[PDB]
Amino acid sequence: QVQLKQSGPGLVQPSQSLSITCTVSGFDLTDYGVHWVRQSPGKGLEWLGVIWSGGNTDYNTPFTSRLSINKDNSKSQVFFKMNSLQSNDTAIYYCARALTYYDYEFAYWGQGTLVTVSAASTKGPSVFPLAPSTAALGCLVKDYFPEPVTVSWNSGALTSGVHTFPAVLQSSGLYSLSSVVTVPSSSLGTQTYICNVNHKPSNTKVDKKVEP
Amino acid sequence: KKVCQGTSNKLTQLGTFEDHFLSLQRMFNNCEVVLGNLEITYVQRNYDLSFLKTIQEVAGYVLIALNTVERIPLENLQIIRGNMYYENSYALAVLSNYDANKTGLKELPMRNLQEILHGAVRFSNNPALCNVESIQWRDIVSSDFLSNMSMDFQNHLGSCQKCDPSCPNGSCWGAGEENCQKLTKIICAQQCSGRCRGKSPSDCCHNQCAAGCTGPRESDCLVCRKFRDEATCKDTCPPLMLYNPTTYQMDVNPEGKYSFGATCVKKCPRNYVVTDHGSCVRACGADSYEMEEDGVRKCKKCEGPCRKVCNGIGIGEFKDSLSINATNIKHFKNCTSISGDLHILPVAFRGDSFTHTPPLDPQELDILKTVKEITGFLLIQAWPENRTDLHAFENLEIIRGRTKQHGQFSLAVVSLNITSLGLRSLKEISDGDVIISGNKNLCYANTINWKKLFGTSGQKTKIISNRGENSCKATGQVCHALCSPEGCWGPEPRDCVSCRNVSRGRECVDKCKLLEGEPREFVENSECIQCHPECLPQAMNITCTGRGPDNCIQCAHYIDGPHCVKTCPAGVMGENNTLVWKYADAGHVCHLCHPNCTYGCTGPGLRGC
Amino acid sequence: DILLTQSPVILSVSPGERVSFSCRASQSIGTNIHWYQQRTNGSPRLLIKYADESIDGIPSRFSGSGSGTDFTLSINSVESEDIADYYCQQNNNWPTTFGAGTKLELKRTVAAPSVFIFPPSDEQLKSGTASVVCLLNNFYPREAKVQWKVDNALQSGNSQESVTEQDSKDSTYSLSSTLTLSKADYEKHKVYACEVTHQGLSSPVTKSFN
Ligand SMILES: *[C@@H]1O[C@H](CO)[C@@H](O[C@@H]2O[C@H](CO)[C@@H](O[C@@H]3O[C@H](CO[C@H]4O[C@H](CO[C@H]5O[C@H](CO)[C@@H](O)[C@H](O)[C@@H]5O)[C@@H](O)[C@H](O[C@H]5O[C@H](CO)[C@@H](O)[C@H](O)[C@@H]5O)[C@@H]4O)[C@@H](O)[C@H](O[C@H]4O[C@H](CO)[C@@H](O)[C@H](O[C@H]5O[C@H](CO)[C@@H](O)[C@H](O)[C@@H]5O)[C@@H]4O)[C@@H]3O)[C@H](O)[C@H]2NC(C)=O)[C@H](O)[C@H]1NC(C)=O
Ligand SMILES: *[C@@H]1O[C@H](CO)[C@@H](O[C@@H]2O[C@H](CO)[C@@H](O)[C@H](O)[C@H]2NC(C)=O)[C@H](O)[C@H]1NC(C)=O
Ligand SMILES: *[C@@H]1O[C@H](CO)[C@@H](O)[C@H](O)[C@H]1NC(C)=O
Ligand SMILES: *[C@@H]1O[C@H](CO)[C@@H](O)[C@H](O)[C@H]1NC(C)=O
Ligand SMILES: *[C@@H]1O[C@H](CO)[C@@H](O)[C@H](O)[C@H]1NC(C)=O
Repeated sequence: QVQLKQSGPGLVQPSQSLSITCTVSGFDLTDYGVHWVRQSPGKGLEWLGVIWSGGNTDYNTPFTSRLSINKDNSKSQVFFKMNSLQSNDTAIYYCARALTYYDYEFAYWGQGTLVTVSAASTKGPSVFPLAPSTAALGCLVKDYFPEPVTVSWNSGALTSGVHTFPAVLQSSGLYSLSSVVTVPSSSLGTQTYICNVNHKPSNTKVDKKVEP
Repeated sequence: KKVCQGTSNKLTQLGTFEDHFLSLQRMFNNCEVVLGNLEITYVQRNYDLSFLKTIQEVAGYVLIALNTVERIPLENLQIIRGNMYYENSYALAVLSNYDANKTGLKELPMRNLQEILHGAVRFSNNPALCNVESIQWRDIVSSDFLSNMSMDFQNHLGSCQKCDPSCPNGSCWGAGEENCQKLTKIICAQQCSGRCRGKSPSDCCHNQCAAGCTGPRESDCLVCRKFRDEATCKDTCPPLMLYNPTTYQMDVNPEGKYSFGATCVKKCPRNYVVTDHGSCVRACGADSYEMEEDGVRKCKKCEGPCRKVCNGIGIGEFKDSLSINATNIKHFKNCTSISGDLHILPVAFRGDSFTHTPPLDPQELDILKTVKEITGFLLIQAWPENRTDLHAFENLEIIRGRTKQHGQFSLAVVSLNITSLGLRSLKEISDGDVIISGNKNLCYANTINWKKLFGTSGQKTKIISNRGENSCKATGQVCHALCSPEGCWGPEPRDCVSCRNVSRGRECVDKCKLLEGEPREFVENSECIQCHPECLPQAMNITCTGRGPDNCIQCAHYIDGPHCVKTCPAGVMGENNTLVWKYADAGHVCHLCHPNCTYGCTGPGLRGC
Repeated sequence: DILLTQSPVILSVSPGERVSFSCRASQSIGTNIHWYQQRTNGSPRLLIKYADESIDGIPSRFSGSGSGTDFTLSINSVESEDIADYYCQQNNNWPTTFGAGTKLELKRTVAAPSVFIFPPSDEQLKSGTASVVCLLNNFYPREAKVQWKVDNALQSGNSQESVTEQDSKDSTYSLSSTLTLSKADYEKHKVYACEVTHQGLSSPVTKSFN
């Protein structure tokens, strides 16, 4: 089964370089090209370039001068490197393989690599309780950088009535996200509720009990 | 004796049963005297409580609740002083020692508990408890508390061993003749004030005794109702100060004793500090520092703010932080010594996106006013433009320059709007060079002799591109006429390095209130020291000849021997543990009251009584 | 440069309905068009290649048609799992390019939000800042108005909001709004209120604390 698995940073500083490794399985690099295509919120999907079966590369016109793709057939790896990053290179980066030889219908995609381009520093979030007075309760995951933060409730045992919102960008330059869950009001005294917050870029893990 | 603090967790469980047990054991293992409370809770069946055999006193209360252990061997506990209660007025409370498993506390052999100085006793829901119901608490508890008592007994988990025939009225704490209740109150003769070692009049205890005695002296008590000094039982530890009729001042009592629990020690136990009132405490208060006097550690209230040292910029919490900024400034509160460097950069005032740190409110810099010592360097690249001096460091005494900026400067003040450096306390710069550049309004830097400040050779000063020495002179921004030629930190007479005349506090003045001012003063080594308030100001003559009430020319109110006092000594302790009372005569001179004048005397003899 | 223009930006339909996405090329390109589905937080998923050719593993309800400049992706009976972004891609002109996407929304009956307000935690107050949170849970449609009022004074510029994607089970949205004030400012006023305007409410709903 054809799979592509990406590795690579999260945060890249401006004017510095971005490198992603795409490790493939279920096919042969000598038989198929591997493309790199990115997705910015305000740019939709954008094809960046491809390293073909034969080792030749093609780079999309805006990136011809700052993009490098190499590969190791034996190690099933494709190496994406892009130089001179700016703020508007912030995007999710994908490698992809097409359905058929030489073509461009991307039937297979890497899982994506979220690349933030910012000169700021990584900061772990602070977590505060949102308590009830059917009742709702939650966690405020405030002032972290960069994205993403993952949140579960009761270590994943409670996935009913849970809504974890899109982060918002605070003028402090930090993200803030809230996650809430609704439960029967009769459960506030008897059931304990813990939000599990994980900010992987800063290795920050927090477990917070929320109660009246 | 071996002491321990005890606990105050009341019914709180600490972790699991085992953890809780472990912390209980850790607390009371080898304890003889519990200064606080003895709390025994959640001890499950088969756990070993044998170390409890060591306990002989509980100053606070004893709470024995929720245990499943069959036996709690408090065999040597003689007294519970009840200096603290548990609920209501109970000094001993044994509650609910059973569980779902229908197994509970059976034996509580307190065969030596003969005295409960204060408080009542509560016994509730102990289905397995045996024998305690026989006990005649009238011998144990003070009559004042018999009314607030709560004793409920009901055996339903098992049969109980019977008492020995030798027990009085069949009252015992458990099986055997050794567990019989010893009576030392209810069986005493009417003549007896308190306890007794027998029914006879000869067999009678000294009033200062608790629980019992071996003889009739105040040194033969089993436990002291109030304090124990070596072997004798006393009302209160011999005071540290006594009034000495000879010197007329309070002298150190050679026979002085500190208080520690209900004991009177000559020196506090290890790690204990003596308070400002003679008591032994584990650690000094917030308003006080620790010191050593005559080998005994003592607490002394801090003159200014208590010495508090914190890491410098880039060290500790401030690691990787570039400057004192809006976030970190909070942590410098009450800091007296900075262990490392201080950076004050433009990035602080502009705010910094990259570190997500907002602009600093310049007012916050006042936090630094407590800083007297910086071991590393002081670097100021930015300062509030409307502030004319470096005010936050006005109390800064020393910069050591152990570490220097670029390994070179210990003091760097560059391109600020300041007119003066206002470093009125800066007395020493141990190492590193001093650079002052680019301050268009800076005016006094030059007048200072920096070689005085320097502690090492090789230290140089680089004062460049500031306000024109000529323009300084021209616009009157020079040193105050009260300053010594040694220069100043600003125009004020407090900014002088040293005075041309004399000083009062930190300020240089032309004269002392030698003959005319309201708080009269004397001069010592060019310093104006106020006269004792009891010295009456002298028209056209000096008011005092030194510090103290003996160096007065004339007294303002009354005289006791050689001293001037606002009032005569009244009710002050003296030798022979008697109170000292004096009266004032027509010439306002203090003289001892007739020994019979219990509450004082307005005049001499029995007459003035 | 050949543009691919997708319409509508948002396509709202009811379950079971026939749904069509329009993708129009600035130049005629024959059948060199591919379609992708991208669910929230997923990789793009190829639905159709070359305008009309089915793809192995793709549900039969997906089909494509068109040739020339105007191409169409159709789902003949739409299901809740079909909520996603849908993109076209052209195959014909170097470099291959993608459309801006059409987001599929599923209609359901009007549902009023359940509204909750949360004061800042005492823990947060320690940091010197108070975030006050207003939650609107499970409503439809997405259009909703949150207005913050402080002692009857309406707030502006000091709130942020975000909205979840459509729920896979009940097709509703939830919205979270945070009003952020300094502690001093927090302590200077009294009435903290969240006012909600939505189609499912007969009159605006206000929740508050002091
Ligand atoms: C104003 O005043 C405030 C208060 O005093 C100052 O606030 C301080 O600012 C410091 C500097 O910004 C800041 O320290 C930075 O911390 C960030 C993030 O830390 C967290 O994440 C890291 C990274 O985790 C990942 O990476 C490592 C290896 O890369 C992996 O091991 C890890 O598994 C992750 O994959 C964690 O390592 C870190 O843990 C550490 O701290 C916690 C406690 O906080 C410990 O428990 C733990 O054991 C660790 O010690 C945190 O979870 C860091 O990114 C940054 O570190 C930088 O420093 C190195 C060497 O000094 C530098 O080389 C790196 O720079 C990179 O990034 C630059 C941009 O940031 C870029 O330009 C470079 O090109 C380079 O790539 C590295 O990032 C700092 O350590 C303090 O935490 C913060 N303190 C507080 C209380 O808020 C503020 O600075 C002041 N500002 C001004 C202007 O005055
Ligand atoms: C920088 O300092 C100068 C002098 O210390 C300030 O200028 C003076 O401001 C006072 C009022 O605060 C006026 O009475 C003087 O006449 C001013 N002197 C001048 C203009 O030569 C100046 O305001 C300070 N700069 C800032 C930005 O505060
Ligand atoms: C991104 O920013 C760079 C400038 O650093 C610019 O050359 C480029 O055209 C920008 N792309 C945009 C705005 O889409
Ligand atoms: C500073 O000292 C004062 C002494 O009265 C105290 O009240 C205050 O809590 C202290 N603050 C810090 C941060 O140490
Ligand atoms: C200095 O400036 C601040 C801010 O403009 C102002 O609040 C303050 O009153 C000024 N004067 C001072 C601190 O003496």
